[PDB]
Amino acid sequence: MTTSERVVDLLNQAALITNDSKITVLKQVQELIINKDPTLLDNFLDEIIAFQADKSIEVRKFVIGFIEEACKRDIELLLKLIANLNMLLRDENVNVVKKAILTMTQLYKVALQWMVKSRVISELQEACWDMVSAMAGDIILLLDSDNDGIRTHAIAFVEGLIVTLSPRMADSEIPRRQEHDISLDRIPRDHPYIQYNVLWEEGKAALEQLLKFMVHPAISSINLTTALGSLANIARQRPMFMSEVIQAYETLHANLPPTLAKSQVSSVRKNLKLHLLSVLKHPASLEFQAQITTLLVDLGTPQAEIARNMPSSKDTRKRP
Repeated sequence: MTTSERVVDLLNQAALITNDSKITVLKQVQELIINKDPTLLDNFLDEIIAFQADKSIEVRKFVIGFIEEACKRDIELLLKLIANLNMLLRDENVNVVKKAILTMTQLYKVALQWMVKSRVISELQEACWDMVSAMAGDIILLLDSDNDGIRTHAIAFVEGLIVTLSPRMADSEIPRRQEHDISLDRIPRDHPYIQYNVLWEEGKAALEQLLKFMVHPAISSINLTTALGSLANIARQRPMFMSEVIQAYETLHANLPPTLAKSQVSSVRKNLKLHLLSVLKHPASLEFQAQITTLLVDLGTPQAEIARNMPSSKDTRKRP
């Protein structure tokens, strides 16, 4: 039999399976149509995406994973799949929403790169970009979700948006796995459709929302630690924001969330110290030495540990 005949038979078998193990069969189809004969991907998209209607949380999560892989194989498929992802981002179940956020964190930067590479933007591509951008705005809003886990996942998406929409500098410290991700400095200033200036303002607004979040009296301990992490990442990857990050740490420490300001205070302090020290280690911190040092002493950081993490001015040669 042929590959497409086997795909049909597998899909027909998946239809009879009454539990989450149908995902085994759907993964076999995914392998056949994404990896073994990629020309089939187009022809069987509707059949996999039909499972977004499955009552199983795990099967809907699988469909989100499939959309991510399909779009990483062929970014043009986002034209057909962004609506399906938008529906899953709005799923009734918080775990499906979380996975949809994780996938948006991978796909936003890829769709943006595709837009930037395109000099003529079709009607379909425009509507796709409109939806990607709306969904990004929607995830920013999820910083205010009633669900603790959704808030935590939204933080990471927002971190990624801020970094994506700001420029790399000579002393940006970029994780190797992210080396090839688009950043604002790679967006031509005269692209006729993607406007550099507008993206810059969006990235600054995203950071503004994250700084406000960090400092809010109702966030949870896991939200707090995740946001501290995200802001340290931003300070190191995008040192033009280091001032704003240090100030947010300052404001947090002066105004601890009342629910964490007694038994939990040692843990909050430790975590703030560890994150602040990771910022100090970066050579752009030397411009804010007095501020950082003061805050570290205030957190009870021993002088020796401050000294040990202090960069040498020699480390500032890349952008003094």
